[PDB]
Amino acid sequence: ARVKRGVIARARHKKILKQAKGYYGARSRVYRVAFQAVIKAGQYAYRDRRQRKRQFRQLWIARINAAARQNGISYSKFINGLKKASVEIDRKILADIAVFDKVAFTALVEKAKAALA
Amino acid sequence: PKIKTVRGAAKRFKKTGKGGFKHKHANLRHILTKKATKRKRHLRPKAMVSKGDLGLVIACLPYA
Amino acid sequence: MELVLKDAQSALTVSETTFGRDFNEALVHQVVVAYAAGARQGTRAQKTRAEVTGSGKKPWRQKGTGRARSGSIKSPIWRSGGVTFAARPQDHSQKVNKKMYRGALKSILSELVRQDRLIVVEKFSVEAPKTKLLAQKLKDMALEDVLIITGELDENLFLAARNLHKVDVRDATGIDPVSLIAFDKVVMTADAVKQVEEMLA
Amino acid sequence: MRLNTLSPAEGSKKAGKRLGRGIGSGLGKTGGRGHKGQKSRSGGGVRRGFEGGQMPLYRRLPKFGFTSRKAAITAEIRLSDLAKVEGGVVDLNTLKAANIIGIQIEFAKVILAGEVTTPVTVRGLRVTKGARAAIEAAGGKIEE
RNA sequence: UAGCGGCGAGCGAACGGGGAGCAGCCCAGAGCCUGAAUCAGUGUGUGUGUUAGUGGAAGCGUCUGGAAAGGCGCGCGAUACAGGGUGACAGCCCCGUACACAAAAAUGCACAUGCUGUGAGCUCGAUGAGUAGGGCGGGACACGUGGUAUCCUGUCUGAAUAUGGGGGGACCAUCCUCCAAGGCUAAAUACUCCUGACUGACCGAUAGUGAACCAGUACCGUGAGGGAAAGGCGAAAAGAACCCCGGCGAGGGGAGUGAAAAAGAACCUGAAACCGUGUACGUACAAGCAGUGGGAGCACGCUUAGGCGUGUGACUGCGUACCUUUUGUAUAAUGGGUCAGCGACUUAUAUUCUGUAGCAAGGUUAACCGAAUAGGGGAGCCGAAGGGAAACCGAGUCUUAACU
RNA sequence: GCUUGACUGCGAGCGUGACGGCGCGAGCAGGUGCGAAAGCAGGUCAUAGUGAUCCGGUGGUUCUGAAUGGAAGGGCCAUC
Ligand SMILES: [Mg+2]
Ligand SMILES: [Mg+2]
Ligand SMILES: [Mg+2]
Ligand SMILES: [Mg+2]
Ligand SMILES: [Mg+2]
Ligand SMILES: [Mg+2]
Ligand SMILES: [Mg+2]
Ligand SMILES: [Mg+2]
Ligand SMILES: [Mg+2]
Ligand SMILES: [Mg+2]
Ligand SMILES: [Mg+2]
Ligand SMILES: [Mg+2]
Ligand SMILES: [Mg+2]
Ligand SMILES: [Mg+2]
Ligand SMILES: [Mg+2]
Ligand SMILES: [Mg+2]
Ligand SMILES: [Mg+2]
Ligand SMILES: [Mg+2]
Ligand SMILES: [Mg+2]
Ligand SMILES: [Mg+2]
Ligand SMILES: [Mg+2]
Ligand SMILES: [Mg+2]
Ligand SMILES: [Mg+2]
Ligand SMILES: [Mg+2]
Ligand SMILES: [Mg+2]
Ligand SMILES: [Mg+2]
Ligand SMILES: [Mg+2]
Ligand SMILES: [Mg+2]
Ligand SMILES: [Mg+2]
Ligand SMILES: [Mg+2]
Ligand SMILES: [Mg+2]
Ligand SMILES: [Mg+2]
Ligand SMILES: [Mg+2]
Ligand SMILES: [Mg+2]
Ligand SMILES: [Mg+2]
Ligand SMILES: [Mg+2]
Ligand SMILES: [Mg+2]
Repeated sequence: ARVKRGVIARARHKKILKQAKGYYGARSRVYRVAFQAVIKAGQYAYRDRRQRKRQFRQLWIARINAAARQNGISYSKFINGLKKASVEIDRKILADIAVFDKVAFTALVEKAKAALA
Repeated sequence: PKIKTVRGAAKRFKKTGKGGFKHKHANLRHILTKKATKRKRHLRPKAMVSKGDLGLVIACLPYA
Repeated sequence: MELVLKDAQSALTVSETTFGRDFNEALVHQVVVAYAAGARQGTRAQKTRAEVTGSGKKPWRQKGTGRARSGSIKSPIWRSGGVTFAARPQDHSQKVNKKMYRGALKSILSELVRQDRLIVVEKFSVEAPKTKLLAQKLKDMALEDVLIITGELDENLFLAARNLHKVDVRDATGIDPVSLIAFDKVVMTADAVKQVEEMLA
Repeated sequence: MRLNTLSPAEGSKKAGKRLGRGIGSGLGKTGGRGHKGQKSRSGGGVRRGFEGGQMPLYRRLPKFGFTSRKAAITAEIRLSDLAKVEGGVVDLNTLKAANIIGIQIEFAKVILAGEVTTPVTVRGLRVTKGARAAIEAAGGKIEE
């Protein structure tokens, strides 16, 4: 029962090579190089599924601080005021409001200033 | 082909009823006079192979 | 335990244990697999590094060339070299215990009775040695793929069926477990039922 | 019941290990052999009884005993066997006919193993006490 | 297993049983009986086969298609549906196959019979000498000189001779058993340079023979010797008339052939590395495993608007390859220029454990026979009893004078 | 002072060792010594003072004894 390996080997190589589209040089052409670039991309992505959550929160907070600072209060005091005011609007939604609804944000700031007074 | 029994081991061990192995004790061949009577007496009966060594003996005695 | 002859009002009593036992698939599977292993002509070989024709000369020296160290032009790593675990002829046959084979035969026959694949007749006679006469008989009995099991080899019947690919005519002693499973229907003469019952019991 | 509806019993056909066929299998690379020793090497492994050069047990311990040639021509017989002979009599020679004892056994002994439920005559054989009583308790006639 | 064994590594019987197949004869001498057994050749007759060969069944219509054997439909033969071919897959087109037949000539193996040679049958005799055995040295016997029988003999010796000798594992005695020193002998057994037929859970052009091909060639080597690579147009050559560019070129474009030339001989299919042309997007103030997450803009499609799809990817967070070997490697430690192909835990026998199946205090047969994967064969192996160095005893045994 | 317990067969149970093994041990049987007796004694206050197996040697032991009776050799016990 002799088994030629060409058809299954070609597929195994093509799958990786398809995953390596857009990569520079040997990284999109050569299997030995391509397989290492695909695995690395996977590792980075997996890392980036977690990293993204940290980055987006980092962005929201800087956006909230700016608006809050614009409206008169630091981020630190602002989130404490919303806590003591029982407000459970998350950082994703505060930062959307800071950009798109500046008067609604002002209201959330006065509520925080109130619960701190 | 057939496993070859280690002939030297076939001359030192014998299989007991529950699969164990009896063997004659060491230190009773010669230099007997400086050894206490009591030490010689306990060496006269056949002891059983300990757990650590039954693998070696069974390996050597396949047709036992 | 009883078998209705398709062509008679009369029935034939037989043993429940041979025609009425349960279907043990595992035992049957082991016996059908052994039969196929027993049918293998295990005739092949390859050449190990020793059997490849060529010299034992080192192709190049061990050290000083930047080449990979080599020792044999017949190394299995090398194109034209030997097969690492080159095949030899081997017998693929298996031991079937006497009782396991009879046990599977009894199981198979019981399962043909349960599945109505066993037909029983007083006799299965073709008069002259012609397919045309037998093919009519099997078309009148509503049979296409069928193993005919007679007690006695009828010369006319073996010949008349030889050119029919889906028909095989055997003696009671010629049964095998595969042919009982392989054909759609099994037709057994009354006297063949007697022989098989005595064989197996 | 056709040639494509026949399975083996579950648990009857284990896969079979394949070494050095990749990471996922769990037997890839070194294929279960670990790293860098005699045992790793192809055809690597010390012989049976080698204990690293320490005087091994089979030679550390003394030889004992001799083999009696008599024991090989001496067979024990169970009471269960006394019914397996044809004719009620139990001689050394009719025990050979019943494949109880070897064809080269010259001495035979009936021991108290199993039960005899028959009148049996035992001739030219030896009989244990316990065995002598089981024979006598069933119509037995032991004859020296 | 018994044994042999620096009692190490390892070597490894026989007795006896089951089977295959069996076949017994002659000389060492005389006489009566005489060619009466027996193969050997060497003729002939009759059968048998080989070496060439003969016949050998039965199908049309329609659909697709370059082409039908394919589809559909309705038929026919089959002791032939083994196979191989034919413009795609044919029981019925072909070659064949089953079955039936066949030899002028030569020849094989069997028989019958004839010429020539060899002698049985009877009767009474005869019973293999530098031999057996021994010493010395060696070898062979499973057996390493060991307590070592037995066989062989290089050397030195050297009997008895049927009232006698050899052996029965030191040796002696007794008992049994055979009769050396002279020979022949079929079958069961071994093998396959070669031939024929058939088969294959064998390979299918880096495989399989080294060699599918003009291969033991080319080539290397003083020589012995070493030793490649290299298969495929098409159904059919129908292998591209003729015209045009070009050097009466190479090569190409048309034309024509063909189902296909996107099958044109550098020819089935025609992957990958590698190299190019074209289009989209980005890129000339920008620093690093070149990705990843975010993400504008642009291009191109979508959606009846809809923050979605594809390609590109400015800018930005994170981010020093893989393997190996290591306490530890971005490591300036090892290996890899790349692609493709090949390239490594097998096989056989033993043994044990597990699972699973069968039978079960019984289980199972091996060789072999063959009613051939059946059935037969139970010779054997394991298990149901062990203890003891052993005799021996025995559900107990050993130990000890005997055991709390 | 008297003596040979520097006894023989065994040994509940512990300890210490990967193993080989080493060690401690009441008590039992037999026989002994000391002591009026209870009792003590299976070597020395203890912990070092040693060498596996093989191959042999010696003595004992009718265990085995390659047809059988023996023997050789082997085994077993003690010791080298
Ligand atoms: Mg000794
Ligand atoms: Mg090859
Ligand atoms: Mg069989
Ligand atoms: Mg792991
Ligand atoms: Mg390694
Ligand atoms: Mg290491
Ligand atoms: Mg290791
Ligand atoms: Mg038997
Ligand atoms: Mg032999
Ligand atoms: Mg013809
Ligand atoms: Mg024809
Ligand atoms: Mg000599
Ligand atoms: Mg002689
Ligand atoms: Mg006689
Ligand atoms: Mg003579
Ligand atoms: Mg080749
Ligand atoms: Mg190819
Ligand atoms: Mg070659
Ligand atoms: Mg080649
Ligand atoms: Mg031209
Ligand atoms: Mg092509
Ligand atoms: Mg091309
Ligand atoms: Mg710029
Ligand atoms: Mg740069
Ligand atoms: Mg960085
Ligand atoms: Mg290092
Ligand atoms: Mg280092
Ligand atoms: Mg690091
Ligand atoms: Mg560098
Ligand atoms: Mg270096
Ligand atoms: Mg490196
Ligand atoms: Mg390198
Ligand atoms: Mg006492
Ligand atoms: Mg001291
Ligand atoms: Mg002695
Ligand atoms: Mg003798
Ligand atoms: Mg004797």
